[PDB]
Amino acid sequence: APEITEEMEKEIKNVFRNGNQDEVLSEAFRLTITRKDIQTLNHLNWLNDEIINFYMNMLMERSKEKGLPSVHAFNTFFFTKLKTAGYQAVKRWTKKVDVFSVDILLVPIHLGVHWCLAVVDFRKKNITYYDSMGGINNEACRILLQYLKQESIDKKRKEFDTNGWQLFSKKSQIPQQMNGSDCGMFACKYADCITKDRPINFTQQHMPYFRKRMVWEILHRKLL
Amino acid sequence: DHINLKVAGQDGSVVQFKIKRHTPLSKLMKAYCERQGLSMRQIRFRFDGQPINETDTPAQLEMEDEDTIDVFQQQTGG
Repeated sequence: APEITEEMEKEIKNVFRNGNQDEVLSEAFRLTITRKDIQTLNHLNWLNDEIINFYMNMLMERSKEKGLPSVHAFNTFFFTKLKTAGYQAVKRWTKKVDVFSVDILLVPIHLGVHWCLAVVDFRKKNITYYDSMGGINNEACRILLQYLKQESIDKKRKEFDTNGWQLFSKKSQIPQQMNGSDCGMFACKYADCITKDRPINFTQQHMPYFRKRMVWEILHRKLL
Repeated sequence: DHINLKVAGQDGSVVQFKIKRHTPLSKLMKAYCERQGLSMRQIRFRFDGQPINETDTPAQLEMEDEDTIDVFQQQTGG
């Protein structure tokens, strides 16, 4: 929640200033973050898919620690593909992942010009939708519940059990966007506290600090 | 040895390729963007949901014959 930002500000300003784009910085999970990618965290720029998916994989890496729920995060192209093309178009994206062996499923959702987060929590038996703009999208979780039913079959040949599987969206119970560009920041910071099993404590006033902190976190591949 | 595959774009257009294996797919990626005219920083080359980076080879990936590589574009959002 707190943490300072030390001589990192010089390191953050070093990559914020202009250099040749496409120059790779930070490589993990067979993923690269070019200079163009990290530029989306500067000022009030719109975050892109490379920054979000890289951050989700870092939360995935932290999930292996004791005292934290195990997490599997879909890439930002999953929900868009599943909703528009059906389950059989994404049925083979999870041939090395048993989604029913983890505690939390992270589903980053791209909405053309907007980011949002849907979370599957097998512990609470919940499929929650998080929108920093206050939008309600219960159809998105009904899509994910139908995905789980078609995923328990085809992968385990078991009819998925659906008791207490609450499909709901958040209202004014999570901090709101207050501008028009910090959306990907809210989506990633939502998942950070959710994967830590900690309450969502931040507000919009923390986003400028979050953007520069994420720059250092991505470069060093270390979550703070 | 060698295997053929298709690189289907979001518009349903096919670009056929053959490749050796244990060789980086960086060259196949470069050839695809040289045709669409767009930068490669604009296009993501994903196979069966898995991001293909320049060091990935069809050996470490599951890719067999007549496989398909889905092509997606950059997602921005605010």
